[PDB]
Amino acid sequence: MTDRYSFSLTTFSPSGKLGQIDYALTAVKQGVTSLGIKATNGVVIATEKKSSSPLAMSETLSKVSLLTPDIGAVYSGMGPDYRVLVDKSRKVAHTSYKRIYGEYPPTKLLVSEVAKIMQEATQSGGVRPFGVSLLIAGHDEFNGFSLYQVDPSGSYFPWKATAIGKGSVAAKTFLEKRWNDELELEDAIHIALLTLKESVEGEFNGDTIELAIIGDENPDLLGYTGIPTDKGPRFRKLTSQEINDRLEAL
Amino acid sequence: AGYDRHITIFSPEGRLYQVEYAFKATNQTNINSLAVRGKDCTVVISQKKVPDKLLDPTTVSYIFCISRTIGMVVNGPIPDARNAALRAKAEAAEFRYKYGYDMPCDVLAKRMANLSQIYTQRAYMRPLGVILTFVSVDEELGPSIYKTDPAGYYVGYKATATGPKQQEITTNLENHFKKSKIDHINEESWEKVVEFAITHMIDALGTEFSKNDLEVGVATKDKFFTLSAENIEERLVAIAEQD
Amino acid sequence: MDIILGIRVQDSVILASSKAVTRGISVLKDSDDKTRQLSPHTLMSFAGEAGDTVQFAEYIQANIQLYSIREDYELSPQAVSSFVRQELAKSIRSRRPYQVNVLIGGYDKKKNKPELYQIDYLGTKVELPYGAHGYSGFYTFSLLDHHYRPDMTTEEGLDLLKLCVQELEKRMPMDFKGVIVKIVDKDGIRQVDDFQAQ
Amino acid sequence: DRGVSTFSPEGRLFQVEYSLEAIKLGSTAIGIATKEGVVLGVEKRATSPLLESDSIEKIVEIDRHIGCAMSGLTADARSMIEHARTAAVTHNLYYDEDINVESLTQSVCDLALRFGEGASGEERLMSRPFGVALLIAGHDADDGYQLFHAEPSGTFYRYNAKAIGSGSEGAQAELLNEWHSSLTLKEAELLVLKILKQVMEEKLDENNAQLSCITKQDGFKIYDNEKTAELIKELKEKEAAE
Amino acid sequence: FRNNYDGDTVTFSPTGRLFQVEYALEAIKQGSVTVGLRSNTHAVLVALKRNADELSSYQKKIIKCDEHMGLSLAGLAPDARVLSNYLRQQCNYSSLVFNRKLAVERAGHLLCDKAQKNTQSYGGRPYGVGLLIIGYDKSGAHLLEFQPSGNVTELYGTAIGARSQGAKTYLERTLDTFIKIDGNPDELIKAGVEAISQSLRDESLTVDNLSIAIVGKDTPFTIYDGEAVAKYI
Amino acid sequence: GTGYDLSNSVFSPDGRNFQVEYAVKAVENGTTSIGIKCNDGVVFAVEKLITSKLLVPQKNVKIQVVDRHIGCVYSGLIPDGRHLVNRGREEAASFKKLYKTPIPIPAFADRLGQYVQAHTLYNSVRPFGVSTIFGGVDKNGAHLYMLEPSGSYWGYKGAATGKGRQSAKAELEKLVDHHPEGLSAREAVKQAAKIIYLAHEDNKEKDFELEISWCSLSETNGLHKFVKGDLLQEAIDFAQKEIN
Amino acid sequence: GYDRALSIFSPDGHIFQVEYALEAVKRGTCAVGVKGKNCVVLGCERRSTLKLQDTRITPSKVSKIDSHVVLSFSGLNADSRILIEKARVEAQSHRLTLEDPVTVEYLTRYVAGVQQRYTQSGGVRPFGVSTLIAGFDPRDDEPKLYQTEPSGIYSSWSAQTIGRNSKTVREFLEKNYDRKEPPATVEECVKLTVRSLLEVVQTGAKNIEITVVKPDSDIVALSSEEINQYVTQIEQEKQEQ
Amino acid sequence: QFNPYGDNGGTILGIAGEDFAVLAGDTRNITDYSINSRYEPKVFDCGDNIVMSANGFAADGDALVKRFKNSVKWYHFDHNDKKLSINSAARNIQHLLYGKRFFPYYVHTII
Amino acid sequence: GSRRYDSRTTIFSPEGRLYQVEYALESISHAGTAIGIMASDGIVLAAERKVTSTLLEQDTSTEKLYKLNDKIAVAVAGLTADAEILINTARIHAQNYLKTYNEDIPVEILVRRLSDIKQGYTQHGGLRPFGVSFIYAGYDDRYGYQLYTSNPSGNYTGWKAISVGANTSAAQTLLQMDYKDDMKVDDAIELALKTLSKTTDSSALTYDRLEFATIRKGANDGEVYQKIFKPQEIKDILVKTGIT
Repeated sequence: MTDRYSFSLTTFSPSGKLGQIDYALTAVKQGVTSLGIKATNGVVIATEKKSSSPLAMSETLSKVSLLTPDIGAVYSGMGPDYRVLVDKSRKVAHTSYKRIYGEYPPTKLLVSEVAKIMQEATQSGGVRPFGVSLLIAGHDEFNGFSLYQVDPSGSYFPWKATAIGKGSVAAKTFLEKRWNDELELEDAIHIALLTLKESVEGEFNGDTIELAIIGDENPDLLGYTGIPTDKGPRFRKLTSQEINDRLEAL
Repeated sequence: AGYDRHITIFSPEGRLYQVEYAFKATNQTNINSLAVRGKDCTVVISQKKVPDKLLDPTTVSYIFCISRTIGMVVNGPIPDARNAALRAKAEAAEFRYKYGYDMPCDVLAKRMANLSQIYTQRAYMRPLGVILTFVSVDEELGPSIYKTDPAGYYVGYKATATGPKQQEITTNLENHFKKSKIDHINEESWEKVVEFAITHMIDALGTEFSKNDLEVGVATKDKFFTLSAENIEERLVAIAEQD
Repeated sequence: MDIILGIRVQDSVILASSKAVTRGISVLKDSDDKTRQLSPHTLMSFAGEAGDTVQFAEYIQANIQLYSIREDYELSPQAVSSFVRQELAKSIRSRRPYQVNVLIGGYDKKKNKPELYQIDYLGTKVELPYGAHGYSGFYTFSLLDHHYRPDMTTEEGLDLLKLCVQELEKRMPMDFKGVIVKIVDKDGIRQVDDFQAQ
Repeated sequence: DRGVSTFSPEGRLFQVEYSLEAIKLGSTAIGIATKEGVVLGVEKRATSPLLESDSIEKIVEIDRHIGCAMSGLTADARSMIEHARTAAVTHNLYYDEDINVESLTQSVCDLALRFGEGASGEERLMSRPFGVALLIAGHDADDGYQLFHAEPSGTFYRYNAKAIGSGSEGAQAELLNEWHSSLTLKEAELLVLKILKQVMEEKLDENNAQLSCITKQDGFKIYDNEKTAELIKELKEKEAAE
Repeated sequence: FRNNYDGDTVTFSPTGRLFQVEYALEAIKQGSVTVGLRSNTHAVLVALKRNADELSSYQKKIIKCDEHMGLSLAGLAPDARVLSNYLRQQCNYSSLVFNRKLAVERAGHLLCDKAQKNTQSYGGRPYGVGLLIIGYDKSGAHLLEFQPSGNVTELYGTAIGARSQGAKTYLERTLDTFIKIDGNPDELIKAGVEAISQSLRDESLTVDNLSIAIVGKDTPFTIYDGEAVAKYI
Repeated sequence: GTGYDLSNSVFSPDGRNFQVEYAVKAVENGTTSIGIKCNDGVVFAVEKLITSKLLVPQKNVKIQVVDRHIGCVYSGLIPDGRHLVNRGREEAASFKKLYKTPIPIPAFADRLGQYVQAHTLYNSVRPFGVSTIFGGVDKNGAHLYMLEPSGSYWGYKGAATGKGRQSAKAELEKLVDHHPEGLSAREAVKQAAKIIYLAHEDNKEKDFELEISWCSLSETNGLHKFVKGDLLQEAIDFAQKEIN
Repeated sequence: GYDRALSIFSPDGHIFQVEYALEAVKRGTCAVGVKGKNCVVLGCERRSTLKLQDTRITPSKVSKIDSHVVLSFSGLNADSRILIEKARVEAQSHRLTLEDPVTVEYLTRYVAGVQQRYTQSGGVRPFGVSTLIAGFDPRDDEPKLYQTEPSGIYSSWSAQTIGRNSKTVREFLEKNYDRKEPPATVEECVKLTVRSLLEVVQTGAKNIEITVVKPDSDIVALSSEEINQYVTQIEQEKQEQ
Repeated sequence: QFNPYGDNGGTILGIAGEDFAVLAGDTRNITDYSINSRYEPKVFDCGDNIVMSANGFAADGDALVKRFKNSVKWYHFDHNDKKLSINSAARNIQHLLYGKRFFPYYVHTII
Repeated sequence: GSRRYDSRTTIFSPEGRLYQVEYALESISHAGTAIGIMASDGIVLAAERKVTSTLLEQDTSTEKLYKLNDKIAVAVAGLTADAEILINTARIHAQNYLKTYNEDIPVEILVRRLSDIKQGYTQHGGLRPFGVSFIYAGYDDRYGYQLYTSNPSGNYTGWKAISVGANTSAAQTLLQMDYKDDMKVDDAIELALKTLSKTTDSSALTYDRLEFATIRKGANDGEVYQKIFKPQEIKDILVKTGIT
C-alpha cells in the first residue's frame, strides 16, 4: 500500500508544454458553457443545468455555489473536481482567514487561495490537475465588486466579463459587444441571459438555467437582527420563477 | 505514453480511461435495478440471479442496510460493492456520533461521491467499479433516491434505473411520469409501490419473475427493510389478479 | 553571582568581568575570562548557570562567525544583539532554558559609534550607556549615574570603572577575585592587561 | 524501469553482478596469510604524475589487529571503513577485548545487501550496492592470522591468499602455485610485491605500489616507501639470479 | 512472455506463476549440496562446504538456532544469515517468555510466514536460499525443508542444491533402513555421508571440506568440522 | 493498447482486473479441497500430494482453525493461505476482545473478504493466490463459505476449488438434490472422503493423503476438530469402496 | 517520500548518473590550482556567453570555507552552492568541538563524503561538480591542494585543473611543473598559473581571475590590472622569440 | 502511590582463591517480616564457568541474571562459540546495568 | 509497481544537462518579456502582459511585477501560479530575517535563498521544477541598487540591465547597445520601453499590455520607494517617450 507515487505526474515536455495542464484545459473546453458579467453595482454568473436525464432532479445539483456570504463560484469542466474544490474553498475561507482576522476573505485572496490548491495538483507527487476552470465573483469592502477566472494551471485573472467552456469563444465575442463600464446589475443579468441563450440547445427556462448574483446586502436572508454591522449576504441565487420573469422581457 | 490509460491522469483528449473502464465493470454482474418514490416511502427492485446450485441463495444479495434509515443497492462486482457498503455504514455511524442526528441519505451519497472523486485524482487508488443507489425517507426531504458512480458524480432522482438494460427501464419510467404529470407513485401503501415497481420492471425487461428472481428493499419513515421471498411472492400474486 | 559590567564611552565600550569561579566550597579558578569575541568588533560577556553560560556564548559565537564567512561581512552590533535576544527568547519557553545573562559591546564600523547591549536570560534586551547584571547594578549604578558623561575618554571610563570595582570590593559579601577589562573600538578588541594596579 | 533488487532468470541479483564488474576495473590488491603474519599490497595507480602518489589511501587500519585493502570504487568504502572501525571499538567498549577478525568481517558484510527502494524486512535504505571489494586481514587469539574477502554480495570468504581487482584472475592463478603452508613473512612480502609487478600496467616502484602487514607482536603497520623500496630491490636481485 | 512478467514478485504471469520467486528457487540449485535425515532418536545434517579457490575456505553451511534446533543452507549466504538469525530469536522468545523449547514444526510455520511476505509486496525480493532444519523437540526428531517460495515440508530425509536429486534418490531407497538407526548416531551420520556422496562427481569429500551436525534425545545440536569428521571419510 | 495486465489495480478496457484473473490460475493449478454444509455444522477436506515416500505421513497438516470454532482450507499458494489465516486469527481476536462473543461466521467472512479485496486496490501489492473454503457454527446455525482472490465470496451448501474442482462440484450438486432435508455430520464426513477420492482422478498420477475436519453442534459441540483414527479410517474405506 | 534509485549500476559496471555528472563538469568553465613553496594559487576563467554583468555582486568562483581555506569548482553552479554551505558549516562546527580549525585534508574529506553520499541515496542525483580546495593547516606553512569529483573521490596534487580544456592545461602543467623546484615565489607561482590558463582562455584579461593563499589565513584576490600586468609580460616572453 | 521496588533481603559472598573462587548466598527470601521461601536459590551457574548473583530486589535480580545468561548465549552465536572471559562478562554486565541508569536494577551484583 | 510511471524529473542527460530544467527554460521563452535596467539613481522594471482582452480588468491586475519587500520587487516570466508559490516563501524569508536581526534582508541573501529552493527541486524529490524566471530589483545599504536574475536551474547572476522571457536575445542586444553606466532613471525608463516596443510579437505597444515599476530613492526624502505604475501612469509615460 502507501501512495508510492511521490513524483510529479505533470512534467515538462521538450516543447516546454505541461501536458496535463493542457489536457485538463481540453477537458474544460468540453464542459457546459458558464459565464460572468460585472456591472457597476453587482456581478452575475450563470451556467446551464444540463440534466443528464429527465428523471434526475435538476435542483439537487447546483453548479453555482456560495463560498462566503459575498463570494460565489461557478465552473466548466468536471463537476466532481468542482464540488471538492468548493468544499476546500469554503474551508480555507475560514481556516486561513476568518479564524484569524474575524472577517471573510476578500475575493482576490480567496481566489488566490483556490488557485494555490490547483497549482499544487500540478506539481505535487502522484496527482492530476483539476479538470475545471472556475469563475468566482464576489465583493469586499476595499475592492468592491470583482470577477476572476481560475484555470487548472493555477493561473487566475480578473475580468469585466468572460465565458468558459463549450461556446466560450462565441460568447466572449458576444460579450465584448454588449459590455460597457456603465452597466447596471439588471442590465448585466439581461446580457447574461442573452449570451447564454446562444449556447443553449433544448429548453431555455428558469428550470434549466442556474443563475446567481453578487449585489446589495440581503438582510432578509441573514436570519437574525440586532447587529447593525451585520446586514446580510451579497450573494443571492435567483429562483426558477425569477429567471422566467426576465425571460418574458427578453 | 500509453500509460495515460492505466492510471488516472489525463488523455490528450482530456479524458480518464480508468474511470471509463470502471464504469464498464459496473455491468459485469449483468443485473438491473430501479428505484421509485412512493407518497411516503422509497422502493428499490433489483434482479436476483443465482447460477451455481451449490450457492446458499440467502447470501446472494446486492441490497444493503447502511443505517436504520438509509438503504443502498449496488450495481457492480460484489467485492467492490461490499467495500463501498462497509465504508458507507462506518461513515453513517460516525456522522451520528459527531453531529447528533441521523446522516441524511443525500449527504451520505455526497460523502461517498467525494471519496470516489478522489480515486479519480490520486494515482495509487483505483476507482471502485460500482454505482451506488441510496434510498430512504429523509426526515427533511422525504422519500429520496441519490446515486453515485465511479466518476465521483452524484445526483437525486424522482426515480432511476441501473444495469445493462438501464435505458429501457428509464424510458419506461420516463413515460409513466410524463403521463401522470407528478414525480412519484401516488399510492399510500408501500406494498402497491413495490407492486408498481415490479410491474414496470417487467414491461421494460419483458420478463416474468418468480419469488426468487427479485430482491426488494423498502424505506419508510424511520426504517429501511428488505422483503423476503414470501413477502415478494405475496406481491407477485397481487399483480397477477389485474393482468 | 559573577560581576558583569559594561560602559559605553565616547569612542569605545568597556567590559569588566569578574575572574572568580566558585564550585561549592572552594574557588576553582581566579583567572576566568567570562567573554567571547563574536566578530572583530563585537564582544559579549556572560554570567549565569554553570554549564549554560559557556555553551550559549560559544554557540552564539559559532553562529556569528559562520554568518561572517558566508556573507564576507560583519553584522552590526545591533543585529548581533537582536539575534542573541531571539535565541534567549526561545530558550525561555523550552524544556530546559539557558540561564545566561549577557552584555554585548561592539563598535559599529558603519555609524562609527560604540554600542552596549544588555540582555537577560528571559530575552529582555535594552541599550544603555552603562549596564550590569544581577546584583552588580545595586552597588555601582549610583556611582555611574553620578559620574557618567557621554563624552568620556576611554581613560575616564576606566577610572569610573575602577571606582565601581572598588565599591564592589568593599560592600559586596563575596571575593570575586578581581576583574578582567576589555576595550572594543574602531580598532578591534584589546585587553587591559594591567588593572591589578592601574 | 526494473527493480534494483530483482533476480535474473539464473537466480542472480543484477545490481550485485554489475557491481562485481565495476570492481574488476579497480586497482589490483593482494593479500597473503602466513603463520608469521598477513601481508596486504595494493597498486596505487595514479592518473597523472602531478597527483601526489602518497595521498592515495587504499590500505587502512580498522584496529591495531585488523587492517584492510580495497579495490573498485574506493569512495564507496569510506562508510564501510567507518562502520568497521566503529564495530571494533564498540565491541571493545562492551567486552574489554579484541573483536574477532571474522566478526568484524561479518559485521561489515551485513551492510552489503542493505539496499533497495523499500525492501520488506526492516529498513534498508541505500539505492545501490557498494562498488568495491575488500580484503580484511588480521589476527585474533582463537583463529590466529586470517585473510578475508568481502563482496558487495554480502558474503565473505577466507583465503590463504587472494587477489582482487583488474589483474585478479591472472594474479590468482599465480598465487595458486606460489602459496604453501610454510611461507615466511619475508617471502610473502616479496611474493606480493612480485605478482603486483606482473599484473600492474606501470613499472612497479615504491611510489605506485604499497605494502603493509599485521603481526601479533606489532599489529597492523603500513610499510613506508623506503622500507618498500629495498624490498623491491631485494626482489629484482633474487629474480635476476635465475 | 516471461520477459514482461518477471520484473518483480508482485506480478503474476498469465499462467499464474511468480517468476521472481522461481528465479530465487534457482539460486538454490546453484549452491553446494547438503543433506538431512532422521531416525526416531536423531536428525543429521551433512553439508558439503564449497570453496572459491584452492586458497579459500569452504564456506560454512550449518547454523545452530538453539540447543535443540539447527539448519543447513544452500544458496545465498546472507539470506540464510537473516532467516537463521530470525529463527534464533523466535526460539529465544519461546524460551524466555514461556520457558518452552520451540517446536520444530512451529519454526517451519514461522519461516514460511516470513518468506511469504517477501513475495506479495512491491519493492522486496524473495529469499534466495533453501534450508534444511533438524531438531529434537517434545515430539521426537524432526527434519524440515524450507523453500524461498515459503514452502516448508516435514520429511524423514532430503537434500537440496547442486545434484541434490542424487542423494535424494539414495535416501528415498535407504529409507526403511535409516529410519531405524535409533540409539546410534555414528551410523546415521555414516548414512548421511553415504547419501551426500550420491551427489558427488567433481571431487571426493575431504576433511576440511566436509561438515556435519547432529541433535537428538540425549545430544544437544552440535557442529563437527574438519578432523572431527575425519572418521567418516 | 496493451499492458493492462502488468499492474494490479488496473482496469482493462472491458472492466476486468487481469492480475486477479492470473491469480485465479495459480488457484486452479493447486490441490483440490472442499466443504460440505450439513444439518448442524460443516466438514472440510483436502487432497495432499505425496511427492515421495520421504514425506512423513499425517504430518504436514493443511487445514487451519481460526479461533476455536472456525475451520479454513484453501487451494493454491499455500503460503498465501496461511497469511490469510494469520490475518483471520487477528481479526477474530480483535472481535472477541471487544464483543466478548466469538466472531459469527458471516462476520468472519467479511473480515477475510474486505482484507482480500483490499489487495486488489493498489499496484503495490499482489492479489491472493488462493481460494478459501471456511465455516463454522454460531449463535444461529452452521455456515459454509468460499473466498476468491477477487475478494468475492458467498454462502454455500457445498463448495470446492482446485485442480479437481469440477468433479467435486458435480458430486456436490448430486448430494444437494438427493438430500433436500440436509445431510448429517456423520454422513458428510464419509461423503467428503468420497468426493476427494473422485476429484483426485484429475491428479491420479501421484499418490495422496486425505485430510478431513468438522464442526458440528452435536458431534463436536460447535468446536472445530480434526477427523482422526477410527472415524477417519472408516471414511477412507467408504471411499476406496465406492471408487470401484 | 521519493526514493527512486537514480544512481545505479549498469551491465558494464558503470554508474551513468555519476558518469553524466562528470560530463556536466567538463562543460563547466576551467579551474586550476598550483602550489608553490610557500603558497597555493587558484585560477579560474570567466565565460563570455553574455557580458553586461555586474562584477561587484555576481558570484565569484573562488570561495572561502574558512579564513585559511578556499574552494573553487567546475560544473553546475547551483550545486556548488550546496556543497560550499555544507562545508562552511562543518568548518565552524569543527572549530566549536575540537577547538581548532579544520585541516585542508579534513575539510576536503568532508566535502567528498557529501558528494559520495549523493551517489548512493534514493531520490537524489549526484553533484554536477568537481572541486579544488586549497589552504594551510593551522600553524603549518606547507601548502595544501586537493581535488574532489562527483564519484566522491579525492586526492592531493602539486598542481591540477578541472573543467573544459582541462585536458589541455593539465598537459601544460605536466611539462612545466617541477616538483624539484616548485614556484619559490608568490610571483613566479601566479605566473605559471596565468600561463597555463592562457593556453585555453584566449585573450581574456577580464576572463581571468587569480586568488593567492598564503600561510596564516593570508588570502587575497588580484585585480584586473595586477593580472593584466602578468598577461602583458607573458606575451613578451613569447614575442621575444 | 505505586512503588516499583521491594526488598527480599538475603546476603551473598564471593571469595577469590588462587586457582578457584566461590560465590555463596543464603537461600532465604523475605518480604517485610514474613518468609516467602526457605529455599529459593540466589546464586547461579551461567555457563563458560561463570557464577553470578544479583542480591537485593529479587524481581530485578532475576531480570538481570536472565538477561545476562541470554547475553552469554548470543555471545557464542555472534562470535563462533567463543568462551566469555570473566573480565568480558563484567564489562558486559556494566553495560546491562548502566543501561537502566535512570530506573536501576535495585540489586548489588557479584560474579 | 509505480516505478513505471516515474518521469525521473531530476536526472542528467548523457551530455550532463538537466532535461526538465532545459524544458522549463523553453517554457519560459514563450512568456511575456520582462526587462530590468539599473541606473545610477534607481532601477526600472518593465514587463509585457502576455495575452489580454478588452474585458480583462487591468486596474485590478498583477501578473508580472510583485512586491517582495519594501526594497525588493521582482519581475516574473513563466508560470504565474508557480511564481506565486516562490514569491510568498520569499516574502516570509525576508520577514524572518527582519525579525531575527532587526534589519532589512540584503538583496543578494534573499535572491540566493530563493534560488537555493529552486535548485532543490533540481537534485531531489522527483517533482517538476518551477517554470519561472525572476528579475530581482532591490536596494540595500551595502551594494545600493542591485539587479538580479534566477531561473529554474537555481542559478542567479547580477546585471546592469537584463531581460527574461520571450526574445531575450533580441532584447539583450538592443540593451547592450544603448546602455551607458552613467544613465539616469528617466533614461532607463525610456530604454526599457523602446526595447519592449521593438521585441513585441503584437501589433503596437499600448499601456493596457504593460506593467511598470521603479525603485528610486526620491531625493526629497533620503529613503527608498517602490512605485508600481498605474494604468494611466503607464499610458502617460508612453506618450511622452513618444509612442502615443
